[PDB]
Amino acid sequence: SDKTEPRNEVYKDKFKNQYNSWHDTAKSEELVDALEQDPNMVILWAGYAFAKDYKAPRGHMYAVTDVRNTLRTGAPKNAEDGPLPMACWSCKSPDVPRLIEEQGEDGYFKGKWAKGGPEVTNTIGCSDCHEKGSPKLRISRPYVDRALDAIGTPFSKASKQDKESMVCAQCHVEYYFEKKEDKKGFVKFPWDMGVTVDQMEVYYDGIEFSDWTHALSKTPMLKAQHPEYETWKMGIHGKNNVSCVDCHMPKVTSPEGKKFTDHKVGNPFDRFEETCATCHSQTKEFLVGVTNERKAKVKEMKLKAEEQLVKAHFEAAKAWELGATEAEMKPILTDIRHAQWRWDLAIASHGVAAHAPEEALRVLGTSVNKAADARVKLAQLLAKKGLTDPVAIPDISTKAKAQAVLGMDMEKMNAEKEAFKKDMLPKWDAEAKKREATY
Amino acid sequence: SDKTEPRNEVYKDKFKNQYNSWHDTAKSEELVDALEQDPNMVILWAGYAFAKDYKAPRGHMYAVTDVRNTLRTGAPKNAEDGPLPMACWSCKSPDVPRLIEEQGEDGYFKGKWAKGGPEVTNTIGCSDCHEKGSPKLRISRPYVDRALDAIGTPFSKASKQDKESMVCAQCHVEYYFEKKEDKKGFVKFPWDMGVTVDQMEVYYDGIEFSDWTHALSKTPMLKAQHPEYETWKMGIHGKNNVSCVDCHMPKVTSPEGKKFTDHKVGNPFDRFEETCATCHSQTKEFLVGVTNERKAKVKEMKLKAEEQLVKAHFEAAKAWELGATEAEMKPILTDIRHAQWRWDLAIASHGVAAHAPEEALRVLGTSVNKAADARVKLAQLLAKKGLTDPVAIPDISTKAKAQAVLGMDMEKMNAEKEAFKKDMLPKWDAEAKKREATY
Ligand code: HEC
Ligand code: HEC
Ligand code: HEC
Ligand code: HEC
Ligand code: HEC
Ligand code: HEC
Ligand code: HEC
Ligand code: HEC
Ligand code: HEC
Ligand code: HEC
Ligand SMILES: [Ca+2]
Ligand SMILES: [Ca+2]
Repeated sequence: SDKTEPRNEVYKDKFKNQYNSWHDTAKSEELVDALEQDPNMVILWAGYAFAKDYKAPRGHMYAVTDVRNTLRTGAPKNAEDGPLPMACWSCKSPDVPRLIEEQGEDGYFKGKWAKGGPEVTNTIGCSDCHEKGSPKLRISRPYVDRALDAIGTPFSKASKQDKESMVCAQCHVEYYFEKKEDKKGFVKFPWDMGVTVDQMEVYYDGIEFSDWTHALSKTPMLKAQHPEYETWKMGIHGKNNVSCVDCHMPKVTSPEGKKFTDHKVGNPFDRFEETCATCHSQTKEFLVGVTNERKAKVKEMKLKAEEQLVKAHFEAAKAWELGATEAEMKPILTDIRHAQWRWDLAIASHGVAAHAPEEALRVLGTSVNKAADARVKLAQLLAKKGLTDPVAIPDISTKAKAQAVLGMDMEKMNAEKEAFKKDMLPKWDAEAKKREATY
Repeated sequence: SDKTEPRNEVYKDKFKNQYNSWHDTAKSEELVDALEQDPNMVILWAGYAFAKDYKAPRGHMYAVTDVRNTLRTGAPKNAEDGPLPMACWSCKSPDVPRLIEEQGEDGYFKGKWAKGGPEVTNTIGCSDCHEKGSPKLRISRPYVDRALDAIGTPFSKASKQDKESMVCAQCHVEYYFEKKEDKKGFVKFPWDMGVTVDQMEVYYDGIEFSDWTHALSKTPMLKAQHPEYETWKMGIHGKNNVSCVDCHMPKVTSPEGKKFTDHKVGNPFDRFEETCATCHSQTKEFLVGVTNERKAKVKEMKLKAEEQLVKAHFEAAKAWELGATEAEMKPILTDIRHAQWRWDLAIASHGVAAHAPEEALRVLGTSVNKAADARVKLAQLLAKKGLTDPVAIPDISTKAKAQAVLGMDMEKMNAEKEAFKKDMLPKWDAEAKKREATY
């Protein structure tokens, strides 16, 4: 393109060190089946693509295999097969700013996932955060800019230290999918109101948005996704503009002598003597062991906010199954909507504990003061509908008992996924070999 | 007798720095009626001491003025009288070690409150932290050094920072008088498990202790009384050995030029240098935004905890009035005791917004999660009992409107105290100067 290059090896030389640390984002390769880890989420996302494959994020060289080989996109056969629209790339490849340059936005967006599938082939790449070649940094998706001009802080008109955290937040944020036909599958950041879990919840609620309808309690359920920049602005780090780069891209020196920026983006503790060493008088073993303590006072309340949530869908699933009305089930599924939305947001980023854990726990607190306002109103209605006992909760100890409790054909899913893994995928990588070897 | 000195005023001249600062705790008379400002404590401390009178904690020259006055203490007619016992003078004056060091603890706590009326007069001061004349921090109390010996850190160990925060730890702690016949009336701190909210729970339980049986929900209630050390131990500076002295007793520089520790104990922002300045490099008002944002996240979740509890107490007098057996209301009532305990600890130290906020929020979170399990249990139960429309809560909007909901004659509580504040108090102040003549 005029503006965007996606072939990531053109810069292996002429940016020698900065390239090979960007390859060290293949130094973190581990499927973390967080559906087998916390099988109480199979049951809370009861009726979404998440009941099928949630994983902790791994390296940055895997953004393209993973967005393919996750059970959340199935075995498509045609260029509209597959449930999820195109825009499920967006945050995986410089083959996204490339194709927003070449067809406006709309030409990228409208269309199912696999249609543009043989066109995204590079992993997360250089011209994503940077200009073409140039050492400068750009925003290479136009919604991200449109989204800043809603919170207050335009890219070019905001300090270098501001920008340090930005280009991290073209991707790592929370997003819906614009339901109008003129925006048929755009990405868009729900900031507009603000970014407290309270301000977002009030936004979506104006536009009665639903990512799905809870296939257990029939609640208009919201799905929080990677709220990184959005929680980072609440932690006393980001209260003083500790950049996203200041920790996850630590400006190191070469064996030889000159300073670059390490482009491996892993755990800032792999480069402690380099990241959080530089702004502190502490030791590691002290600071790491204190982050592993926050990483568990967030863990415990994450669970005793789910146990009231499972115990509520089923305390609502019964409420349906005695025939309650819409009129009756209104302000219950209002509460369950909110109570689970707060639970998702507070811990939909795997580092709210590191980044802003004070706000983690207040959110998780109001995700229970709501679930309460539900399970009270769900048992008072189970009374005036003739139940006075409490509802049972079947064996959801494994992922495979909780997945199978939903009548899911998790076999026909796996069957076709590693079928299409070894059937279409050879083509997408080959048909793109064709064109993208001609520049 | 030898090691104490009740008049800290006898050293006014060898230390005018250490005494004219010490004396400025009296430049602090903001008395806020924390029941005029939350009628939902009234209901939560229903049938207990602080149903009558809770106040702000003002400066130290008032503790023997405040504890002579807080309607909790009541109106003894002689000194075989009084609602409360000895161990209330424990933390309110220097006359206190002068009593254990004349006869021992047996001889102290075995008594009524107004038994030792005109024996404790001089308000808080020197020999409560010091060796008579010596500018050194001894532990004036013995129940302290026995609890400190039960957490593995007696006073001898104590790197000079540990020490520093231990002499605040004799009075700024969570305490219970003991019930058992042989250690009867003695103060005891519940650290045997111990320091944390969860660790004082296993203790206060396994041993079957109960500050009072609630008058609405007929719960065996628990009081949580101003724990600073324990919350402070969990806060970030706690984990960095940043003694209570740094923030509240900075080293203010003399008018002559000396550099003496400030003995006016109060605010770290009525001294933003010497305090926060020696560590954190931001403006006085940036670091004041935080501790207030952090203060009113707790205020939101604290109130959204009393939110449930106040309901669940009335949700329990009905289920009693609708006639329940003891055997029904059993686990429902232990949850209540577990809710309004974790809540009360989370928010008893008039500034845990500042010390560990993250821990008050997790603790405040567990409260609402534990009140939540109770109300469903109360919901199903009141349902089998002919109640299905939700339990109604009456106007409890002011102190004096909620105080008169629990039936309380504040005139025959104010009248009996406007005589005790007029008669039997300059009658103690009389024999004060008499017993203080023999010095
Ligand atoms: C040693 C363990 C401490 C004791 C005992 C107390 N604190 Fe603190 N302190 C600090 C701040 C920033 C505040 C904010 C005051 C407010 O806005 O309410 C406080 C306040 C208190 C209070 C309440 C104040 C009042 O009643 O007006 C009490 C009872 C109290 N402190 C006791 C700062 C710090 C600090 C700096 C890191 C430390 C180590 C402590 N406080 C520790 C103690
Ligand atoms: C810019 C807003 C970012 C982004 C996009 C991320 N961070 Fe952080 N983070 C820091 C530390 C010490 C951890 C602990 C890691 C662990 O315990 O495993 C994290 C956590 C993350 C993760 C999860 C790691 C993983 O493998 O998933 C991610 C994806 C992440 N962060 C992205 C340190 C900091 C930090 C200091 C508190 C700041 C500021 C940032 N990171 C900023 C960002
Ligand atoms: C930018 C706004 C993104 C869009 C649009 C989509 N994803 Fe993403 N993805 C993004 C981030 C910041 C991360 C890592 C953080 C995390 O908490 O996971 C990911 C990761 C994934 C993964 C791997 C983990 C997993 O869930 O298995 C998958 C499979 C994935 N993303 C799929 C996916 C789909 C189906 C999308 C369309 C809804 C999609 N992503 C959009 C950033 C962004
Ligand atoms: C987004 C996740 C990035 C990817 C992928 C790559 N880089 Fe990058 N790089 C990124 C940022 C936000 C910065 C900070 C620059 C600054 O000083 O503000 C950098 C650093 C650079 C620079 C300039 C400064 C430096 O430290 O070297 C250049 C010229 C650079 N990186 C080049 C580069 C190339 C060629 C990459 C593909 C191999 C690459 N980076 C990966 C963000 C991201
Ligand atoms: C869109 C191209 C992204 C941009 C720009 C940034 N990140 Fe991201 N990241 C993205 C995805 C889709 C994933 C999923 C990983 C997977 O394969 O499932 C990730 C992952 C991370 C991780 C985890 C890395 C690890 O070793 O586990 C981190 C720490 C991370 N991302 C941080 C991060 C930072 C700090 C960024 C600004 C430089 C950044 N990312 C940009 C997508 C995208
Ligand atoms: C300079 C750019 C910093 C780096 C690198 C890290 N932190 Fe930090 N931290 C910084 C500031 C300005 C503050 C505010 C306190 C102050 O002294 O002004 C902090 C505060 C913390 C906290 C407490 C609050 C929280 O968000 O949990 C922690 C736990 C903390 N810092 C830890 C930490 C660690 C382990 C780091 C390396 C990964 C780290 N910080 C980086 C500035 C900077
Ligand atoms: C028991 C003898 C105490 C010891 C030891 C310390 N304090 Fe105290 N403090 C005590 C009482 C009974 C009160 C309230 C008095 C009243 O009239 O209501 C206080 C008050 C404070 C305050 C608030 C003072 C103000 O100006 O508002 C603070 C900030 C405080 N206490 C802190 C503190 C510290 C850090 C101590 C150890 C150095 C300490 N106190 C000792 C009782 C006792
Ligand atoms: C030392 C372990 C104490 C004992 C025993 C008692 N209290 Fe005290 N009190 C103490 C502190 C550290 C504070 C400040 C925190 C707060 O919540 O205010 C207080 C506060 C008071 C006050 C001021 C207003 C009020 O809280 O009602 C009074 C009047 C008071 N305390 C009196 C009092 C009584 C009657 C006690 C026996 C039940 C008692 N205190 C116990 C420290 C300690
Ligand atoms: C506990 C609440 C205290 C009471 C009561 C009094 N002071 Fe104190 N003293 C206190 C602290 C925290 C320290 C710090 C020791 C250090 O190393 O900094 C001290 C020390 C002193 C000193 C030493 C001089 C100095 O370094 O400031 C003196 C002369 C002293 N204390 C005298 C003193 C007097 C006369 C008091 C009654 C008017 C008094 N102290 C009360 C804490 C406490
Ligand atoms: C040196 C003795 C300190 C004084 C005086 C104060 N603080 Fe502190 N602070 C100190 C340390 C060693 C740390 C750990 C992280 C770091 O590397 O600096 C902190 C951290 C904070 C935090 C964040 C965590 C929290 O408990 O909320 C805040 C908000 C903070 N510091 C502010 C603060 C204020 C307002 C102070 C005056 C009362 C203050 N600190 C005193 C060290 C020291
Ligand atoms: Ca969304
Ligand atoms: Ca108690």
